[PDB]
Amino acid sequence: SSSTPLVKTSVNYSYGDYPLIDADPHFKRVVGYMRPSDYGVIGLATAALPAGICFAEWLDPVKGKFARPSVKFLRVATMLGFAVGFGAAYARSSLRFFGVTENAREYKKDEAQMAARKAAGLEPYGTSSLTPELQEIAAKNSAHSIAGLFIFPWFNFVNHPYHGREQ
Amino acid sequence: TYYFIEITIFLAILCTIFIISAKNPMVSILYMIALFVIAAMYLYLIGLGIFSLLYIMIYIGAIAVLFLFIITLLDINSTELSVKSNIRDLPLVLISLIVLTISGLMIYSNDSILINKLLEAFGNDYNTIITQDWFNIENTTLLTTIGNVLLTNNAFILLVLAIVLLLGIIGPISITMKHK
Amino acid sequence: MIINIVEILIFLVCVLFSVAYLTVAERKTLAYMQRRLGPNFVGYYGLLQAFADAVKLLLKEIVLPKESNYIILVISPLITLITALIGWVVIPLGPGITLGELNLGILFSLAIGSLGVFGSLLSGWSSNSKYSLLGSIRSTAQLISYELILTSIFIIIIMFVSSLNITTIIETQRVVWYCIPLLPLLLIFFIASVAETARPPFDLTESYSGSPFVFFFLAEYSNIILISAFNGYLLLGGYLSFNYSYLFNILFNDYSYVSFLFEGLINSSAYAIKLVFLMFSFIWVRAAFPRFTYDNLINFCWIILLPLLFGIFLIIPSTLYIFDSFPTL
Amino acid sequence: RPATWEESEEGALSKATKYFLLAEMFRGLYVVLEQFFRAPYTIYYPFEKGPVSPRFR
Amino acid sequence: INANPGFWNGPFRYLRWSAHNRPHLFFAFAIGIAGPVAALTLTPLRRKYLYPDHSPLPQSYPLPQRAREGLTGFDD
Amino acid sequence: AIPFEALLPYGIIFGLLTAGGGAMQVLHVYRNGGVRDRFAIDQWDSQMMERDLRLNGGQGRKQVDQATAPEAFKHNHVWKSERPLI
Amino acid sequence: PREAAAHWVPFEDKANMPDNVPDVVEVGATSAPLLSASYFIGAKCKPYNDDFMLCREESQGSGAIDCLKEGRRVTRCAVSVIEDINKSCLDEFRLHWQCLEQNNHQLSGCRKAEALLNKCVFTKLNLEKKIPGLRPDEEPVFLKKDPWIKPAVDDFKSVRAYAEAKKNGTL
Amino acid sequence: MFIGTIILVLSFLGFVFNRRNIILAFICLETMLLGINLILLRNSVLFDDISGSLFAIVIIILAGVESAIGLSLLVSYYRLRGVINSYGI
Amino acid sequence: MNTFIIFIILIPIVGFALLAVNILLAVYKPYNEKLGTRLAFNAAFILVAILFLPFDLEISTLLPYVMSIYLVSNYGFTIVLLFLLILIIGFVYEINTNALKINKHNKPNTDSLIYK
Ligand SMILES: CCCCCCCCCCCCCCCCCC(=O)OC[C@H](COP(=O)(O)OCCN)OC(=O)CCCCCCCCCCCCCCCCC
Repeated sequence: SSSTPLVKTSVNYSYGDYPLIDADPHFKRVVGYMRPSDYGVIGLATAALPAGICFAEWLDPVKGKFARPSVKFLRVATMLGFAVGFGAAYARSSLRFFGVTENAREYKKDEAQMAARKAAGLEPYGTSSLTPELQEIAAKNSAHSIAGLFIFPWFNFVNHPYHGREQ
Repeated sequence: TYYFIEITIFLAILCTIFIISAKNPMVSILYMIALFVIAAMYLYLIGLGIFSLLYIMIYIGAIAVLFLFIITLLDINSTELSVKSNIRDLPLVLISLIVLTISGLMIYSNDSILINKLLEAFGNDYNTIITQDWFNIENTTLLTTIGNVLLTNNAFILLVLAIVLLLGIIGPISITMKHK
Repeated sequence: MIINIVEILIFLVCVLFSVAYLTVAERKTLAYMQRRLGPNFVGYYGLLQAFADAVKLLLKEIVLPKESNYIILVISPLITLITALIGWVVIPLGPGITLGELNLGILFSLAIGSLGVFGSLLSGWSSNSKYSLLGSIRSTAQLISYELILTSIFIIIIMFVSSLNITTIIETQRVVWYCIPLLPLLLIFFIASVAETARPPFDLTESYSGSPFVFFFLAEYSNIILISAFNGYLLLGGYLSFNYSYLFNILFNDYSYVSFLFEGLINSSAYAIKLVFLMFSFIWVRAAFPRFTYDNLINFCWIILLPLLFGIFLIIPSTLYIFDSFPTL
Repeated sequence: RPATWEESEEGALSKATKYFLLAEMFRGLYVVLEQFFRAPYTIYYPFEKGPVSPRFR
Repeated sequence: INANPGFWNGPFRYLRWSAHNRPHLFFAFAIGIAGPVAALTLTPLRRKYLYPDHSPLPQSYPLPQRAREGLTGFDD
Repeated sequence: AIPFEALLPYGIIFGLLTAGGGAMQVLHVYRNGGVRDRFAIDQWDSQMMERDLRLNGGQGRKQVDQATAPEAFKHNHVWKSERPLI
Repeated sequence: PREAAAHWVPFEDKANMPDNVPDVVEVGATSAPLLSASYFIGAKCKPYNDDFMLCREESQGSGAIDCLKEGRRVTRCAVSVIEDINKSCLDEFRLHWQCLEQNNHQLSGCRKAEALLNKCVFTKLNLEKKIPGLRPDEEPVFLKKDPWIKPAVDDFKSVRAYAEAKKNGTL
Repeated sequence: MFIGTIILVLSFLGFVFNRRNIILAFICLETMLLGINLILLRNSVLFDDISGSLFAIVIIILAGVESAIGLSLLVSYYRLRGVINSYGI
Repeated sequence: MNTFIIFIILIPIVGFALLAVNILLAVYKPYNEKLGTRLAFNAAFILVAILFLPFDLEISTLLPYVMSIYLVSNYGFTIVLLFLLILIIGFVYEINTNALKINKHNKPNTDSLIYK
């Protein structure tokens, strides 16, 4: 009742050298497990868009002689830079769940966390406010949506029962 | 009241011929509105009562209104169906009518054989047997299931469709404004 | 087959009498708001004056101008007459008392109300003069612009019922009406209803003889009572007044034809008193206000009312979401 | 000098409640509603004549 | 005449300006963002305090997963 | 005060719609045979109404309550044969 | 599964069961008596109905012919429940479904007759009306006091019988 | 399939041999889309599924948006030339 | 054979009857004095009815959702939220651009009085 997956699914089907953690991690887990280098990537992209606009003005100015771009452009540059940096950090961190990059730092955290959720006496991936049909369709929508980050942003917010794992 | 579908088929033929040969451009457009009504008649006739009112609401009430609204305040020249103009067209009209008609009838068939492909389109005569099964417990009609599958299984199609509606807003504005 | 044709000519005689007396009623209350008498010249107290006017205008010379399609000009009255009158099926005078009980009644009432634009626009192409066209353009532009927010208010109301049947909505409204939670929507729907007929609060283009006049005349007031019927069923209680179970357990003892007669009297008296207060408010807002420029009208619809309506689109499913209250089919 | 928006005694909530709830429109509505319930002026002409002074011509 | 300060020069001053001088846009956006923000932040509070969620309605006949065990009744 | 003449055509509008609704309700009850109409009919309830017309014998909604069904009930069962849909 | 449109014409069949399958006598209750006793049919005949649908699941596609022997027993057990409820509670079962044929067969509008019917059937036929899937901390709908959804007019026979059951102390 | 096929074919040939004005071309395009709708919705009814109904409700919206786009395109065609020729663009 | 279709066919009978009564009944008797290029228009006139249609297509796209609102609970809700907000952004484009205005071509001519 509300956690039997009722489908057949990959078991530990790793996408690289390294073992998988989730087949689609929840958004909270991706934000929880990202490294300080990932926050450095977010800061890099937040800095690189207004500095890039200042740079591209210094190369070729718009109306002939060089001025700084307006603050109305710098703030939109910084907002879109945070958007690029968050997309980059979410994709970087999701790669560690799939097992295509190095994830021995996070594999320990997940075995600790699922041992804790066994000790707390609750479900291994979360109680959801959905029928299992809707959980299944909702996770068919967000399965492997990190590919195609170039077109559209799409995330996992459903606590559905299957993540390409056993027991 | 057996031949209803045949009657709508014939009346649709006649209405298209009145569309393509009409004095006045908006006499032609009112014949198109009549063809939409014949369509909605066929759709209620086949069993789709929802769609017929969707056709009357969207096609008649928005697209035909936009079309008539265009014809009113714009100037459009028109020649009428002279016989000097258009019987130079008629031999290829006849060849393409028979060929395109038979060819549209062709692809509902699976034979190696050419005219066994054709005459299986006319093998229509057998009356489908409708059985009652009591397996469905609720009033899920057709609009409900369209709302389930536009929203769960094809939610991405609905959001790309939102981008298409956005483009239908932005584009006509972007053309016709002359910014300051 | 005797049964349904006697039922339909009873319904037709009722509604096509009541669209005639609505005219006599507007002249009299417009007069008393202006501190004068209405007509008292033609009936014992002024009644059958709409009959006097129809008797005379069916005696009036029809002029078909040099400029005109003759066929288009006299069957635009009929296509507006027929679709201003076709929408009278689906309104219930009681639970399941319509001329056709179809499970998609709002989709029908919404599809017929979009068919009513043509007899404005099309009849601009009658008598093709350069000012006989762009006035029809302004007319049809306002007409479509306000049936947008009409359709919007309908779909906001169906978020509470999730059924396009109409008497299902009224049976759903037994616990509470829909004006009491959504009273801004009653204000918005009233002014959109006033615009959709192009009433003389929201009139610009005013500011034939005979049959093309009396068909447009009848279509105008049939549209009045038809959009009043729409307001009566989806926003006020349709045929609902109070409980009346205790009064019946005092009066009656078992189901008889007099008990069904009494119940139908109570239900359609509630429906008619909603509709009559609504038509009075139409004439009452006609009496008190000047009119609009086209720019005030388009600014009003597209720039003021519609963003607020987008906010309503966001706010009402969200409160149906916060408390787990989604309506089931 | 005409007052700016910030030097006004009314709150934005108070001012826009009068905006969206049509306050003085309703006031002018209630005026003619009062006039529905009063006595008309009409005299019935061949049965009742209006004023006469002897100076009239 | 009342000029636009912009959202960026002073935020709360621009919010006050829009509430005084463009009340239809301010209150349309107010009602609009009151929806999903309260949809985010209020429903865990309701599931914690007011009432937990309803159990799902059935949609088909509910089949259990057994193997037709023999029942001695209506053997006739 | 209140003009009676102004509100009399409203009175006739009210009376015409009231009498129309009452007469129409009694016409509906006379059609059903003493009971009210069914105002929202499912596909399930459509199939249930045709089954009860099959079971009661001819009548619309007579609503027999019998122990075990009659003899002609096993033989009066209907399938629907629909035309080619050209 | 789809419904017939566009000039369906009905047809029936002058024939018989073959000798292979025994006789089964039918259910002769219509929708208001069937909807009335639906919960008691479901209370007594739960394992029979579930074995029938489990048959239909187990041998897929054969369907009709390989599940006839248990489709026999579900019909016979429901007939047993209906004559059981006739011979004990005929007058208030009749009171219930005569309420139910007005009010669009809504169970929402016949509470005072179904209280009487549930009390009779529970003390004499010893079957209880229950809604499954309902966890605790959730009240069942036909038990609650002052519901939001009351019917238009309460039926006269059932409010008279309900008051007389109050004054007898029956209920 | 007959009604959708013949409205599509006659609509197509009325589009092709249009030499009289431009709005006959628009309305022949829209009636082509109607015929495609007819064929698809019949197939959805015959196969007992919604997926043809899904493609049909999506192509209704796409036909509407194309009418809006293209009629604004005609208006901009008309801006610089206050006439629309009978023979065509 | 229902009471739905007698209405559909009977409302024209009403109309055909009444315009018959007048055409059959009244005087025709016309003459010349009784009987009797193109203008340019602003962009907002054609704009109101062109941009009318993409909002109308959205309003009938909500119509499959509000019938399915229980079945897609918590999930189709958010999909519809995203749909509505994507179209609200095109609407705030439209009202930020001041598209539907017809604006008056003559000012008070604000430019000041300077000399020499
Ligand atoms: C803080 C309050 C709540 C906050 C939540 C936000 C809103 C929720 C409430 C929504 C209800 C909205 C009702 C309609 C809003 C009307 C707003 C309005 O006043 O429109 C202004 C508009 C022009 O705007 P503008 O140029 O800025 O000038 C305004 C002068 N200050 O003016 C115009 O263009 C014309 C105005 C037309 C007004 C209608 C006129 C005729 C209709 C009268 C109907 C009266 C109904 C009474 C019936 C009584 C029945 C018993």
